[PDB]
Amino acid sequence: NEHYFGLVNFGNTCYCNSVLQALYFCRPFREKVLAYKSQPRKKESLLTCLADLFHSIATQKKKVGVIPPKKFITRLRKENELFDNYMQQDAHEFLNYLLNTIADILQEERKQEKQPDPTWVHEIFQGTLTNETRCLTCETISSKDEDFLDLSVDVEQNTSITHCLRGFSNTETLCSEYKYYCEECRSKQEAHKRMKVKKLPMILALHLKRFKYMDQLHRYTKLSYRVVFPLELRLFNTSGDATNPDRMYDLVAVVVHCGSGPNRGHYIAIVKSHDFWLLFDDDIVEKIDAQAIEEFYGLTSDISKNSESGYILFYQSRD
Amino acid sequence: RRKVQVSYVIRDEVEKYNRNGVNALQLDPALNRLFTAGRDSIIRIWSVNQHKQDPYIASMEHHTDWVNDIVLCCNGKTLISASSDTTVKVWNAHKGFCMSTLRTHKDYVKALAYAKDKELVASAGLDRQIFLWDVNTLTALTASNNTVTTSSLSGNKDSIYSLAMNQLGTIIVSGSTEKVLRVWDPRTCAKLMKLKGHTDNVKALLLNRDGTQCLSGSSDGTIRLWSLGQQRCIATYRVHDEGVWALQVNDAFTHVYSGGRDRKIYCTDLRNPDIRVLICEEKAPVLKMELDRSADPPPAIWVATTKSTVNKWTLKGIITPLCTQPDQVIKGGASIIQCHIFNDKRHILTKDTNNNVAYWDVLKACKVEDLGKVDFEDEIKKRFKMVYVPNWFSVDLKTGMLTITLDESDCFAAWVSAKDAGFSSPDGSDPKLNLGGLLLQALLEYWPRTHVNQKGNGYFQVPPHTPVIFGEAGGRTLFRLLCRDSGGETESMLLNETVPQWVIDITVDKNM
Amino acid sequence: MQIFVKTLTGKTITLEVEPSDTIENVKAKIQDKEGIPPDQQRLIFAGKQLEDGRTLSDYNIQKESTLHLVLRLRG
Ligand SMILES: [Zn+2]
Repeated sequence: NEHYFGLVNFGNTCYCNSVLQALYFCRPFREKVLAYKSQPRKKESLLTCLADLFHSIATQKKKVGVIPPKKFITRLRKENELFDNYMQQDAHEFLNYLLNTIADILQEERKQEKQPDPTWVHEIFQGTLTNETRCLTCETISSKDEDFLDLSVDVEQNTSITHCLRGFSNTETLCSEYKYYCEECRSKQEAHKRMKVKKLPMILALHLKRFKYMDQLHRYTKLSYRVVFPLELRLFNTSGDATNPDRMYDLVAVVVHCGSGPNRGHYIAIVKSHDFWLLFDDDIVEKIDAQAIEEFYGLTSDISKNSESGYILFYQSRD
Repeated sequence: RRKVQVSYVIRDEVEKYNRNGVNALQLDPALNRLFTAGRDSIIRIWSVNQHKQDPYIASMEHHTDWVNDIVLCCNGKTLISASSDTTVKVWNAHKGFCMSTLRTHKDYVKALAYAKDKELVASAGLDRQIFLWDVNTLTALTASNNTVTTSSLSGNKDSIYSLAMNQLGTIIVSGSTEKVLRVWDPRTCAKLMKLKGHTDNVKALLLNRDGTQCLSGSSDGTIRLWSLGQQRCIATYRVHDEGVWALQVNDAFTHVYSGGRDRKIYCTDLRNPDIRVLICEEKAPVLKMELDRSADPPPAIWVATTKSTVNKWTLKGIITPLCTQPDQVIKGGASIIQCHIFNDKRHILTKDTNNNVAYWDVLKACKVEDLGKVDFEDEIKKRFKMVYVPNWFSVDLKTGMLTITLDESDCFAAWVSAKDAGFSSPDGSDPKLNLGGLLLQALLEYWPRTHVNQKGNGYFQVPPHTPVIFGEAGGRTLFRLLCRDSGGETESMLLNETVPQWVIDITVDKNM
Repeated sequence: MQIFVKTLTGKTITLEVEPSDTIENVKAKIQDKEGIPPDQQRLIFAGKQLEDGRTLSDYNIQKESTLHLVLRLRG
């Protein structure tokens, strides 16, 4: 079959290792990374490093083991001052940096030959939203289309991720002090605002906004609510096109953040390979049964106390 | 608190014609008069009489934002107005001045309702509130032993866009973005009913005298007929493509005159829908309509649109149109609808509702030039200015007239040399000037407290009639006056009470 | 020009900005409405986390754009 390899923690690099494992178990991402050969053979970038690391795991002799990703981490630290330290970081911020950094590399390669084409990062992860804003005096609709690499969805207690996605695409009323400046009415009026998925991504990365700022008390907390994520997820658009989309997605990876608060903690990825589930905790690789995954929904009770909780979910379009 | 800002308006002293659309209309049968509620903040009085070159009688100017609804009452003596400036104002309708300002609403006041028999008025708006007003109490100038309490209806779960009462004041209803109609008995202030039906916002309500039957016009496109007694929709009328905003009914309560976003006005037999008379296609969406009620065959209907002209369309004939040309037309003026600020942060280019183009000096507070229908984006690039000046004012086109606003956070950001401003500065060689300071001084020039033992900034003056406004940021208006009248005693007194400290420092204490 | 930010609870606020405004300017305007200090803020738009030194025109952010506001879970 395949190779199952932990990654060594170097200081506090679990934010990075956890995300690598998710991304490595996103087959389409993995394959395109293995296939990467530079247009300019000369010089070393964050992608060449990811690519060397991924070959290394993929061409390893035994089925299970541990790699120290010295060379990727070193390059990460060289590229980005925010990660040039041994302090704990946010996994989602790293995922965003990584994907965009690669995308920028590949875009430079395309341009390089010719001496607004999309890179395979965008191919795998990009979707598109349509935002509609309906002015309530004049009743005009303004539509703006905005790409995304993931959706950052707000959460609430004892709900599913599917309900959260619903919440995300509901009609909000802009009013009171949030009135819409309408160019027809040349004035601020109340508005209906809705963001709908216009185009589904091959892989849907969900970022659970597990934070709450207390305006009074000048700091934020971590939300350890029960937010349930199903193994299969169904998404769709409504009418208005040649084609209506109604697509199943399968859960392939969860990046879980462990701890009771936002300013410190630990990261672990759970992933699906060949229809069973593994847990990667830096160097440790451990196989768990599907029901163990419910620990990561979050806590029904003792919400202040320490939690292990899903934070980034990768859903793969069924294939 | 909120921050207090200073504004002025670039305009002629008298604006005879509406400079934006008109949201509401009232007829005094007795005096042959039409009141129009402006979106240019101004309420106007017209005579509806034979071939007068000006039907203009007068402007009632107090409001700082759109006037959204007007009610006429006590035999045409008093007018009540609701505005987007969050105030309900009480006016002497005969004389045309403001008696009182009511400040109970916390958001745009959208609608008014009149129970003629009880001389009762109700206001509602975006703050989801409804207040009940005894007009004779509001206009009584007598000292009263009663402390002047208000009563409020409660219930609405979001913003209210229409409101109605019957002649008796038996019942009152509101239309809000939450789709339901909600029903109260005014004199009790108690909830009777909640009516489900519409799928969108409802902006138009009418009731019969009895308070047994209601019509509602909705953005969902449906007109509806309700039985208050039965608490159920009994008919639903699909006469328009897009939302219905304006309804009138006939004296009998058998025909409904409906209007909206799709510019087409239909009389419609309630008893049998199929017969519908397409009256007219207006040039713009219909905001409100007012029936002439001389005759039981109601002769004419006055129609308010997003345009500044107002038309009366005759109903003399009673799906091509009945009429193609306005029976009577009240002239409108142009709204300025586009504004570009150049990088020098002194000059404005505008394009108006007549595709006309103009070049304006913000600091000197005046038009520089008329450019008469040139290509507008070309003109922006044609007059590009390669200077960096920081931003120090914002522009507001809600009224159709240019409103310039000065806020503390950046009123003084812009420092510029006198030569670059284009000032003579004859003596020696020129210095740093701060445009915010210079303008504030020009605005408050006549105010005695500015003078130090020379008047203003020295370099220039504003048009003496430039209205100057002090107001809270997206909140209530503290005071307004004309630049030249700050030299009056009562005016000076009000300036002391309202001009905020930050303006004081520059204008009277002479700081930087 | 007016843009939107979708905040931590889902609620959308409006911001008045100019194309030449830096992302730092923007986060200060967020702070005014929301209390959240610029250094704890991250803004995502068009799939990119926006960099403090850059401007809204650098990202082609235009009227009615929605920025997504997120904080961090460190680990
Ligand atoms: Zn509008």
